[PDB]
Amino acid sequence: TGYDLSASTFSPDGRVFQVEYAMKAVENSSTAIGIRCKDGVVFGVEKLVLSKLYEEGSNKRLFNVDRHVGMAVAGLLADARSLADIAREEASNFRSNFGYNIPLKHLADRVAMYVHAYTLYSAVRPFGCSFMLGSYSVNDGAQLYMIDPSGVSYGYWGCAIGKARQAAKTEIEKLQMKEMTCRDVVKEVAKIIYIVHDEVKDKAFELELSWVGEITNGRHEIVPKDVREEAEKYAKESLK
Amino acid sequence: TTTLAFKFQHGVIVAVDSRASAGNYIATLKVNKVIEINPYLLGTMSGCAADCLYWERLLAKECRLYYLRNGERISVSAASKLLSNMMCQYRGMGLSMGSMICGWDKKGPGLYYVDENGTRLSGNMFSTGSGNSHAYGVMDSGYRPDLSIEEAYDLGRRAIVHATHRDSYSGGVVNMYHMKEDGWVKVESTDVSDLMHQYRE
Amino acid sequence: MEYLIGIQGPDYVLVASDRVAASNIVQMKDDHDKMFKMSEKILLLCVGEAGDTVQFAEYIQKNVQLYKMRNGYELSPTAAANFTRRNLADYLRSRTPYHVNLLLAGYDEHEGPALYYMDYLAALAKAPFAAHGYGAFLTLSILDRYYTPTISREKAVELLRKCLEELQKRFILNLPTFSVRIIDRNGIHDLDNISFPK
Amino acid sequence: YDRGVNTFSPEGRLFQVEYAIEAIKLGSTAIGIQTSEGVCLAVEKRITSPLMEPSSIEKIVEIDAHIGCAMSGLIADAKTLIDKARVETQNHWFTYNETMTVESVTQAVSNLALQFGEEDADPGAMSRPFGVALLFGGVDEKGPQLFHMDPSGTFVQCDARAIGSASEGAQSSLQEVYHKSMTLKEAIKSSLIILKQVMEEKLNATNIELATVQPGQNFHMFTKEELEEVIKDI
Amino acid sequence: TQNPMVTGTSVLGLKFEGGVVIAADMLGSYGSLARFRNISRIMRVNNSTMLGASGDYADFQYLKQVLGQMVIDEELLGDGHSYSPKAIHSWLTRAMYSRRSKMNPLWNTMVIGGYADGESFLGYVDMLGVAYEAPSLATGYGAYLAQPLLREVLEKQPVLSQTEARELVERCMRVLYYRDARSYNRFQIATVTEKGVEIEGPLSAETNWDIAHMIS
Amino acid sequence: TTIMAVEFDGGVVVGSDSRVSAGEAVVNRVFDKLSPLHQHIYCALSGSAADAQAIADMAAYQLELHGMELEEPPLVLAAANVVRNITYKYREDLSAHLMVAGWDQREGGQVYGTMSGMLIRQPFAIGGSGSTYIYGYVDAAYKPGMSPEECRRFTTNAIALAMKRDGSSGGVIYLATITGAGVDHRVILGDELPRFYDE
Amino acid sequence: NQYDNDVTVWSPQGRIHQIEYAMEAVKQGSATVGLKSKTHAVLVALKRAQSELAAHQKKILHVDNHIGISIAGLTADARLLCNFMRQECLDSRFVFDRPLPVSRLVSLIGSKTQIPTQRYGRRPYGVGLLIAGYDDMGPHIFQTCPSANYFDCRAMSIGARSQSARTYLERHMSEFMECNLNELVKHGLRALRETLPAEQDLTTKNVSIGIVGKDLEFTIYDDDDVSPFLEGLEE
Amino acid sequence: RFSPYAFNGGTVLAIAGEDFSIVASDTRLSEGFSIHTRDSPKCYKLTDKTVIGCSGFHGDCLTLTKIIEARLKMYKHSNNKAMTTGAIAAMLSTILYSRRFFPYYVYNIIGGLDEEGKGAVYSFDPVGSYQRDSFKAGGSASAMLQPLLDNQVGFKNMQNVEHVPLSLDRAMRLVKDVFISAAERDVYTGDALKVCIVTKEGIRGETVPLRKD
Amino acid sequence: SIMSYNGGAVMAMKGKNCVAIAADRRFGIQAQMVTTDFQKIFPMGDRLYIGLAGLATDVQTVAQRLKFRLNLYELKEGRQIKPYTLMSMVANLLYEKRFGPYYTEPVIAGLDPKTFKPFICSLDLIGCPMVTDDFVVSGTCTEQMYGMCESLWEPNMDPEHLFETISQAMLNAVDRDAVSGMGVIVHIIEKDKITTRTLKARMD
Repeated sequence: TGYDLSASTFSPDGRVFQVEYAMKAVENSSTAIGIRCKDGVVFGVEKLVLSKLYEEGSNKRLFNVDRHVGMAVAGLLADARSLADIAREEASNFRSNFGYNIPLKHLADRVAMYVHAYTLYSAVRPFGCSFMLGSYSVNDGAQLYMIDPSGVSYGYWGCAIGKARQAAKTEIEKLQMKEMTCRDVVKEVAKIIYIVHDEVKDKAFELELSWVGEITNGRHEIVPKDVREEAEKYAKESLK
Repeated sequence: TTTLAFKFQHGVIVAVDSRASAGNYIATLKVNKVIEINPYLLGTMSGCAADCLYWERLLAKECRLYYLRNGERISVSAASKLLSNMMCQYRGMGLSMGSMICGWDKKGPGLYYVDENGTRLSGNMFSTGSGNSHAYGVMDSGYRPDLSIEEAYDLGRRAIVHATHRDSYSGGVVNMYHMKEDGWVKVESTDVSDLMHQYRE
Repeated sequence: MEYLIGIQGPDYVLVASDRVAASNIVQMKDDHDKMFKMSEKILLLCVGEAGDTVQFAEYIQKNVQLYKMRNGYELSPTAAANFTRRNLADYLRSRTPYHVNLLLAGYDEHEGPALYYMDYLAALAKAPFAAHGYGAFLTLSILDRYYTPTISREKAVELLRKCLEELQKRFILNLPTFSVRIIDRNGIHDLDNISFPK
Repeated sequence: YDRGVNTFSPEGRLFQVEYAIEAIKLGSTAIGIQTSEGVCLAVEKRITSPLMEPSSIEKIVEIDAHIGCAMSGLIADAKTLIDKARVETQNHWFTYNETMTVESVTQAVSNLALQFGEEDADPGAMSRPFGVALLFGGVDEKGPQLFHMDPSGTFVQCDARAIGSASEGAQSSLQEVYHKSMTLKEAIKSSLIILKQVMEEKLNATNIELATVQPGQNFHMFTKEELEEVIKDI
Repeated sequence: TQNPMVTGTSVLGLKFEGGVVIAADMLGSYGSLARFRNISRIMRVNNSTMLGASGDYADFQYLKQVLGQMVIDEELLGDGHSYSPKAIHSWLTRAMYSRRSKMNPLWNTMVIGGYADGESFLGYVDMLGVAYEAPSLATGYGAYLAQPLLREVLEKQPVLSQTEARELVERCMRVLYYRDARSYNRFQIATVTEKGVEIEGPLSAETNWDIAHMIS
Repeated sequence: TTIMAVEFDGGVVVGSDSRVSAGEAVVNRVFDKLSPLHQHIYCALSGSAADAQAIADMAAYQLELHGMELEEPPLVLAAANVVRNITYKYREDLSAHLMVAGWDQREGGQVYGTMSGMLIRQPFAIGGSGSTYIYGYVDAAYKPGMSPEECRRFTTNAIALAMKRDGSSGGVIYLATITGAGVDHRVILGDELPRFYDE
Repeated sequence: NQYDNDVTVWSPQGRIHQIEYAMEAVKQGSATVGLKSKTHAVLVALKRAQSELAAHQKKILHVDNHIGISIAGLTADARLLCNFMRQECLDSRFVFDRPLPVSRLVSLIGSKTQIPTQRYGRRPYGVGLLIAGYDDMGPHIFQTCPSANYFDCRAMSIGARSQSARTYLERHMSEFMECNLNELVKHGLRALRETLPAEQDLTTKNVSIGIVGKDLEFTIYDDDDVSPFLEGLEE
Repeated sequence: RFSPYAFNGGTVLAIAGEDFSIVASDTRLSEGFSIHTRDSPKCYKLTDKTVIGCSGFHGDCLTLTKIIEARLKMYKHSNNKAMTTGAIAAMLSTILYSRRFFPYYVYNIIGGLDEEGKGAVYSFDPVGSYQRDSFKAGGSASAMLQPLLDNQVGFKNMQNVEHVPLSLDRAMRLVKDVFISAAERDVYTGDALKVCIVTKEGIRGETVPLRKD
Repeated sequence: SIMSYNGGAVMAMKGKNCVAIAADRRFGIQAQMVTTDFQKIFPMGDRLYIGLAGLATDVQTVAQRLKFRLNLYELKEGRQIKPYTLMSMVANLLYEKRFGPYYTEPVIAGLDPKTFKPFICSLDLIGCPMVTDDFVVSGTCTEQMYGMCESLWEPNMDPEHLFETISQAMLNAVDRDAVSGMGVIVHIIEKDKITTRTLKARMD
């Protein structure tokens, strides 16, 4: 038909299929989830082990955009690291401009505007990656935003990206996440990770968890191995 | 710095001092000022030493690219004009280079001069450097195009030795290079002072 | 300072120039040719800064040769001077100003002989005779007395020598040898090079 | 057509690069030989009519005093590289004041082979791949060396290499005539044997050009005199 | 160059066993005026290294924003690496050298201390780009005053403890306050050790004015 | 040219004079040197009057954008770094010096001197050609925990003292009290300037 | 069909065929293998000759004193990118005056390969890389892809018939950590054997290696030092 | 305003022996009348057979050395071999010319052994002119070092005396004492001495004490 | 300054139904005179002329660029230019050079093509157009050319009284200028015809 060839050419129904196909590439990526509470925001990501030949800590899926701003990306890892440095340039230029840390709503806007700029031009291609952006502050509080390949940000009490999303979002709705504390939320995050992954296609994986909130003193910090193993044992109590 | 060249029946003779000084201190006495471009083509140096070493090798680069291209063994006239044009674009930026190009071609043993501002000249007898005016005197006296091979060496020898005696920036050992149809050849390298002892007696 | 002179006869143009090229306290080249040939009947006389004299005049030399080859026929004397002025005026405000003084000598099959005066500021004015350098003050005054439109080249060359011998008397710089040529219907004709067996 | 010069094949290879090697089969045959006594180069003038002058045909060009070169494939693309290779060779002596190793000669030229593109380039960018194959012979501190390049830019040290239309049967013939210590003069004999077999015309003194480089002698082109003495030895 | 105003004061640093002490005055100076009496002139870089400077403090805050974000960007990367005290000393050498070729040099004099893997590092850079490594360093008139004080101790006792170092700093902070008109009373003593950088708050020193009675 | 700001519990009091004189002649004897960058965010103009008015609009252009994107009043620290980077980067062609002060819902009243290209927080800040002579009063007479009435008099007494000693300062005192409930603008006529020792 | 003409146009499944054709270009090159211990790192490179008379090509490129790399893919695409890798490493010693971390170099390699993808008209770099290096944290084996993806690795084998080597790399992975320099060469050359045909196996002419270590800088071996390394290894 | 250059003092010596090449310089780094440190080695080892001295403005001595070391790797990676002493000298000549309008302020001295095993001493200038000589000097004491090496090493101005080619045993003691005499009359020289001797077997470093004044 | 290099003088006076413009013939460099035939007035087309003075480099250069815009304007429009329109054209040509401005003081004189109306104007180095109801002059001696035309000018003058007035103003004022002299060219622009005359002047 030739209508879906370029993003600058509209479909007969008034849509851009090039942006839609970039979203279908995100559905093949591994699952990553996050939840915000009064104490902070808890991150988790399923990092698939491709081979035993890879060193521990390889293919880190927990991205740090800014001191108070964490990020988890599911999609093409080439466009992921691209936007990763670009999002850091926007946060660095912000502090080079206004002299403090950019709020999460203002950062999600500038990044999403940079994502939508490539959907207009036919000489470039849109991003094939989708990601969530958490933050915490004493004036704002725990905040969680997700940006799609089309460059639109939505506020979320919780979100799930990658292959399995709607299934993980319903499990979060079954229990109130607001009054919980990040110590109890990571217990549910690891619980959902074990529910999402079964042995059918994928073989093995590793739990990559991250915290921001009162426990981390409002700064983006990875979860240590000691607490990670103890958080797994809390999920090892059930599985079922 | 004293550099001189002249053409006659048997070809060009290039004579130069060896001494280059900075301020009151002599940097090196043994400096070889004559630039070797082609087997039959011979350059010189004047003024700034680095400006000569840089640009004369570009001329040697152009002369070799020419002989590799058309194989015509570039004439002294074409070499002197290409060297002058390269100094014209940077004129006013502070580049100071003197030089003289010597060699034989189908026309004859041409002798040319290239200044820092792009002045290109042609004639029988040229000299450059801080002691150029001291060279013009001895060279002009007792000179004719009919001078032989041996008589011209005595003229070129006494030219540097008596000129470097009156100059504080000129000295070292006399390096004199005769030019022939096949190519230039090294004649003699002798200290100025050692020749001063023979002239006083 | 180099010297130039020119004279417009009824059918002819008589020009002369000094052949000396000097640097510092010495005269390096006394036979140097200051005369550049723009076309068959069109010559050029260029003096000025030692660097701008040869460089800028060679630009005019080929630019005139550009026109003659493209259209198959050379510029007229009037067309040549007006194109050389624009070339000098364009580089006036550039970062490489050209200090030159030019005399354009040429003959036309219709308007006849033409002589043109040009300064370093690219101001073109037609004159029956003109001169450059500091020696222009000691010479042109003689032309004011002896010039007539009906003069014959035989007397003009004699009067030209009388003007140039003044350069060996009052004018300080030596300038031993002068080059003299004439332009007419029959083309460029060389004249005896002025020599002073001092 | 319906593609760019940068479009990959379903097998992952550039069409423009594939067709570039296929165009060398239309060029002129030149056979280089590397020996312990030097490097031998031979090429045919390919005269299709007596009206042409053989002096205008130079298929063996001299990069440096001890470094020679050979030519085949498209003529238009080679004259651009022969000049560029010379300039970089002198830029070496202008910088390091030494003779460039023939391996670095192949290295500087191989850089400009795949630079071609369309978008994100300068006005000095090339549209189409080189249709020329080159042979760099020469002698250096490591002795006589003979190298070869293709349109893709790959340079490989070779004991013997043949280029042109006849390179198919000539390269297989070089393995037969080349054994161990065979000298330059013996390689010249075997060069004329293979070259006479692969050409459609008759071998003559003025029909082919022969040039050799030696460790004790600069790269030298044999004139009509010496060429008559070389062909006589057949 | 043009006109910076925002002048600084001297900075001192020295090596001792298992750590580095760097102290500086908190006073900013405008012309002959003492204007801002509360300023932090000592900046922490990660755990194991520390930075202080002199000259234009407005250019120093710009070096805060440049070097600070670059250091934070590494903490954001989380690759397991930290800038070595030689790396910060090396980057400031070229960063200050790059400003001379553009004819826009920043007025400043910086000192890079640090302790990593048992290696005590103290280093010096300058607007002019002069860079080296010495066991005791000072800026401004400190190189004239506090530098020979520490050289005499390092020649007699190359090994100094943490207590002996701070006692010598206060004695050097005491002398610098006397003979430097542009110095100031309140200063901060910051010490990097195996536990990391620890910056003490505003401090002072007991002065001996008995010369007043000895002259009169 | 005299500008002054003093922080207190409920807000800040930012004063200025009305005198603008280019050279030795007064261009306008009544002028407001306080240019609003936002509702509660103000900027005290000083230094070159031509360069200060240009930065005030370039600062307002950036602050209105940052304010509308967040849909909330920008922090006082945000408005100060805008003036600073415009000052520090363009200090080649811009000799102006500004004093940023305002109120936010985070830390309340804040006063940030942007002069000379640096940034620092102060309880009270003074600037201009006349602020050099008032250092004596503002240092000694400053007491912690002053009522809003005392802060209005403390700010007025120091500005009126500068207007006496500074030849480039005069006119009427402009006071702006920036609090959480709004901003009050008052003008002190020449008769209401506090009288000091006259001899 | 018409979606393979360029990189920018997405397939209806959201895939770029030109990136796939670039990833299949790397598998058409020579087969090289590399591994690291808790101390040293060894890169075993297979050299091919264009013809029988031709000398073997060089698959090893020296980058930094502690860093080395093997190239598999289009030769010239490696060379332009090698000029980029060496420039960044020279810039590291030009600016930081320290050896560039191998993880930071590979991150710059991907950024260079991310530039051509998102823009129309510029082809991605179709060369793959197996790079190794030693730093304060020990040796590291990294692999890159023309898709710009890069991974951290204990040991890898790239090129054709690499799984027979990777299967060998899985079984002996436990030993790779505690072996010393002489054993890493024995396991490295025996790992290369599985990528090789059943006729031509091991000759010091077409087989070369390189080694980096704790205090040992990266050093390239060709024939003289490789001959005793092949001795005592039974295939 | 801004002064782009300042004289940092120091002295560098190089002498070419028959089979060897010796290069030595002091450790003293001082600007103006003040001492920055008493240990600041100027001698930098490029390759095994080549050692380059740097005397001049210290900021240009650091940057220019890092630029040379960067081009050393460009060569070796390309040419699969180390640069000869003569190749490094002619390289920096074009490096110093690239700045011809804003020249680096430094005095460079390169020394080492050539392919024939003979010492090659190369003295430079900020504009990049160079020459080969048996022995050269540089720095603030350059005027002091040259006459002593003319008589002792060069055997000049001596009538009817046996001329013995330079020996390593004497070459060491001549380089030591000329600096001992230099540290006396040179305010910019002293506090330590570092001697780097490049022979056919390898480089051998030495340390000699000097007066602390 | 630079305007005093070549000197020069230009005068234009408005009569009743006609306008007259005059300028001298002298061309010289400082103390060195060159030629007597120099022309300071160039035709702008029917009943419209323009004077030029100052540095002769810009006199001949701007005259080109004015004829550049003149012919292009006349070829595009089917009617002749009005003298008021040309005044603003010179203002744009001099203002676009505001950084590099040309050195000259153009003087435009002519008749309104409408019916008989005379129009005059002059500009400055800065390119400021000005319209006067009496006369306009420019040059280095312009201070001298004022007093002649101030007293002698009348509200309405026939071609008989106009030529006699402008000629005496030139001969008297130019004789007191060292860089001006050597003949005066006077142009009379009437409704019916155009008269050109060369006055007898001292050589000095």
